[PDB]
Amino acid sequence: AWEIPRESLRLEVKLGQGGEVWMGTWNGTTRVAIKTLKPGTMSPEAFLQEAQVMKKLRHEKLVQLYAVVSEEPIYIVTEYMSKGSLLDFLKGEMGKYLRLPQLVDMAAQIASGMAYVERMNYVHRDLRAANILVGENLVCKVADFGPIKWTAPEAALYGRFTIKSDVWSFGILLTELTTKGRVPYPGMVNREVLDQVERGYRMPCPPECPESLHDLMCQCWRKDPEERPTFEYLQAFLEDYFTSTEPQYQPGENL
Amino acid sequence: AWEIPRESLRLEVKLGQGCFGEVWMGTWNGTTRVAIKTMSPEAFLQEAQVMKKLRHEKLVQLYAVVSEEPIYIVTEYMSKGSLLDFLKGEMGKYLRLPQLVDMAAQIASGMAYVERMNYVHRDLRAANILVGENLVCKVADFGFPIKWTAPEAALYGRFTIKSDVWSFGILLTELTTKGRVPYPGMVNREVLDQVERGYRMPCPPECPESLHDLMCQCWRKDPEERPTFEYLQAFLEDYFTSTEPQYQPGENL
Ligand SMILES: Cc1nc(Nc2ncc(C(=O)Nc3cccc(NC(=O)c4cccc(C(F)(F)F)c4)c3)s2)cc(N2CCN(CCO)CC2)n1
Ligand SMILES: Cc1nc(Nc2ncc(C(=O)Nc3cccc(NC(=O)c4cccc(C(F)(F)F)c4)c3)s2)cc(N2CCN(CCO)CC2)n1
Repeated sequence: AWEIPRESLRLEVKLGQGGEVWMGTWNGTTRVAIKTLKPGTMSPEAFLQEAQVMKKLRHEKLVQLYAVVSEEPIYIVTEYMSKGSLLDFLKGEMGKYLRLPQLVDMAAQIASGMAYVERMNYVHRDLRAANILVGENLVCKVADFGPIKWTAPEAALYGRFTIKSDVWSFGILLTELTTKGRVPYPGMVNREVLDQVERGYRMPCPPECPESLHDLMCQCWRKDPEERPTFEYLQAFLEDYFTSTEPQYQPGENL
Repeated sequence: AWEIPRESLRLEVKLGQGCFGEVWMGTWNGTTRVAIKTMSPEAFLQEAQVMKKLRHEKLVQLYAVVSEEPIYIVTEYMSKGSLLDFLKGEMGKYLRLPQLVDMAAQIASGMAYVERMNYVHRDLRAANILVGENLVCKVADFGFPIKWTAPEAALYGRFTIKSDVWSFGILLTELTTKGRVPYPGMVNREVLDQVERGYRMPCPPECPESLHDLMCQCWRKDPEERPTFEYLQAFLEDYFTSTEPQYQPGENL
């Protein structure tokens, strides 16, 4: 039903490697993003399993599936995000100019997309800035390109991947936004992280970040997954942040 | 007259910050739990002078004051904090319409006294309402909230008890939406222009039409067409018998 011929697609510029992700034109008018599969690395039935997930999910804050190519090489066609990954965006030229009102709005958009995933009873399992795509007018959309520092302890240790383990990951994503794409738990290795978070270690409040936003991060990092907040609460809290939580917020040198 | 030495009060835990000072939880004479508030000294002490004249059960009661700088305005302690934080927090999901209407009835009672005393609050909203034990709500003042202010008070500075009624209508949306910011998606600029052309917030989800009609009565273009807090108090106290006798609890209200 979602099938289209290869003749309609024209791969123009390569964006990432691993298969690989391209920027092209569908039917010679619509600018699209094409994720190709390198044969041998993964079977076509296992690669199209991701598109099966995208067929059931439809929201303004999720990367929208456009079409699929069942003939090898396998193509998964989606909408094009002009600014790339949130991680590269935060690390790049734009990072210096982004302040807390922009970063909280981006966080509110991600929380909205994840609030849909919550309602649909789906689990992302790899929520991070690298899996968030940025477009025009600071539009952020939840994606998956295919991460112990971002994974909840029960999910990393006992494989208990839930929407509450995604909430934990969203808490880590908040540190990425407030540190301008810096890797969580700086100086700590994957083994050091897993053992310290069990003993109750949590990342301290990032510099220039208000305590109220770090409290929200700490709510996302509660040992008991059931005690963690919903993405519905996170969306509402982040949308209303500069009126209800920080009305006396003053811009600084970085945040 | 209300004066007490500095050695009596002890500031233990910081509750709030910003504005002119800070709200602190402490102990007065080492027996009773109190709240202490740390602009010219004559301007800050003027707030405590107003509190000396206002005495009501649904108003934060003034206990003591320190005249010389640094000034310490001592009041009663509200264990649950601001109504906004209370609604936004863990308690929000459990609060239904009978509780929220009872809370609104208590705020209307406090504001009914304010009305009788010919006083104007000027900043009535959930952030200036404090919650205690057994859902006791008391009117407070922590010191622009255009979304809560009436058009005549925002544009022409015509601050009255009728403009406080407008603010109470917005507070009713805060209660029924569980602390959500009014006029969602709208900025203070497009709020003033839309409200002037006649725009009013629609009925919140699961909220009865009868409570939205009361919100709209508080939001009448002509301030003298707005109801009294005495009417608002009586309407909310009798709500589940006179207005909604066949009310059934839902998923959120
Ligand atoms: C790597 C990259 N991608 C860019 N844009 C993209 N737009 C869409 C992309 C993409 O990954 N599309 C795609 C293709 C196939 C499948 C998928 N699926 C998903 O991402 C996916 C999978 C499962 C679930 C979900 C969801 F929504 F639930 F969370 C999503 C997504 S990648 C731009 C860019 N830029 C850097 C280069 N500059 C300059 C020009 O070269 C432009 C910005 N760099
Ligand atoms: C900010 C905050 N205040 C709390 N409790 C409070 N109780 C009283 C407070 C207070 O503002 N007291 C105070 C001190 C000095 C002056 C004033 N005055 C007024 O508020 C005032 C001034 C003028 C007029 C009016 C009136 F009534 F007409 F409207 C009122 C009030 S603040 C608790 C709390 N929390 C609840 C639990 N804790 C942790 C417990 O360990 C965290 C949050 N958070």
